[PDB]
Amino acid sequence: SGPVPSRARVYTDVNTHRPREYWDYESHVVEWGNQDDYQLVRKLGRGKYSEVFEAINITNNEKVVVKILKPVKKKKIKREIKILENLRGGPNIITLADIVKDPVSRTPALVFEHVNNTDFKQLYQTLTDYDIRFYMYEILKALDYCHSMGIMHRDVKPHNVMIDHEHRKLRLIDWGLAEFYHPGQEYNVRVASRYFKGPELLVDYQMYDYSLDMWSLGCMLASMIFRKEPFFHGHDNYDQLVRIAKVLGTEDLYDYIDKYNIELDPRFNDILGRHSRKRWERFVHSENQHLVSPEALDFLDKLLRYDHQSRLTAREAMEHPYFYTVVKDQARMG
Ligand SMILES: CC(=O)Nc1nnc(-c2ccc([N+](=O)[O-])cc2)s1
Repeated sequence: SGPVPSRARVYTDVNTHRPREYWDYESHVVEWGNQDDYQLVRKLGRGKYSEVFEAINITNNEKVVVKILKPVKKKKIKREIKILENLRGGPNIITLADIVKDPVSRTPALVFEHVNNTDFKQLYQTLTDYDIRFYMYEILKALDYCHSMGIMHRDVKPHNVMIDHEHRKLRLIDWGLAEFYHPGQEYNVRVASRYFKGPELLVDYQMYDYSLDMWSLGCMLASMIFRKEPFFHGHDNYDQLVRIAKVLGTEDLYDYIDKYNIELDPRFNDILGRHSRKRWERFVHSENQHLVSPEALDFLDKLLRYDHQSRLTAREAMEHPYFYTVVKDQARMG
C-alpha cells in the first residue's frame, strides 16, 4: 500500500489548459542580451550553483544584480528563465531585466532589477504591527499570482523576500528552485530551507502542490510576530519535524500520516515522542505582544496545519480580517 495521491485544491489545471510552450521550458529558446552592457562592482553572495554581484548597467548607469550560473544543468537554467519570464510584471515578483552569456566561454548570467534591501537581521527590529501586515499582504499578492500562473516557488524564506523599507518595496526573489505544477506529478522533496520545509517534505510525501509555499509563509509570520527567527529551529530534517510536533502536537501529526497512508521510518516514532498541541499564546511575551493580536493568531493557525489540503490558499489568506486595515488603506488611484 503506497501513499494516497493528492492534487492542489486550487489552480489544479492551470498548466493543462495553457499552450505547451508556456510550461515546456526545455523547448524555450533564449534570446541573449549583451554581456558588455554590465560592469561587476562587488560580490554580494555565493552559494549553490551561482555567485551574485552588484553590477552597473553602463548604458544608463543603473544598479542591477547579476547572478552568474555555475555549470549546473542546462535544464535547470531554462526552467528558472522560463518561470521568470512567465511571471514578469506580476506584483512583487523580481524583474528579470536581461539574460547574457560570455560569448566565448558560454557561461550564462541573469540580470535583475536592484533592490536596496534593508538587512533582515535589523528590519525585523523596527517593523510595527502594521508594517508586518502590509508586507505579509504583499508577499501573498506574489504567491497568489505565481500559483495562479501554475508555479510553486518552493524556497519561501526571509532571505528570499527582499524589503527596501524606506520605499516600502518588496520583491520575492531566487526562483531557482521554482517548478511548474502538474496534477499527479511526484516532486523532489529536497527543496526549501530546513526551517521552512513543510511536513509533506519532512515525511517524504512527493505529490505536494502550491500549499507548500503557504506553510513556509506561516513560518515567516510566526517568526516575525513572535520575534524568534527561525521559529521552528531543528538541527536536521528529522529534528525539524520534532520541533513542529512540539507545537502542533503529535496527535494531528499521526492523523495526517494516517489519512495519506504515509509510512514513517521506525526511528521517527521514537524521537517524535508524544506532545500536546500548544496554544499560540504560549509564545506571547512582553517583548513581542505589540505584534500579536487575536486576528494574527487566528491567521497563523490556519496557515500552520499539517494537512496541506487544509491550509489557506493565498487568496483566502488575503481575505482574512488580519488584513482589514491594510486593504482599506490600499484601495486607490492617486
Ligand atoms: C543590495 C542588494 O542585495 N540588492 C539586491 N537587489 N536584487 C537582488 C537579487 C535579485 C534576485 C536574486 N535572485 O533572483 O536570485 C538575487 C538577488 S539583490
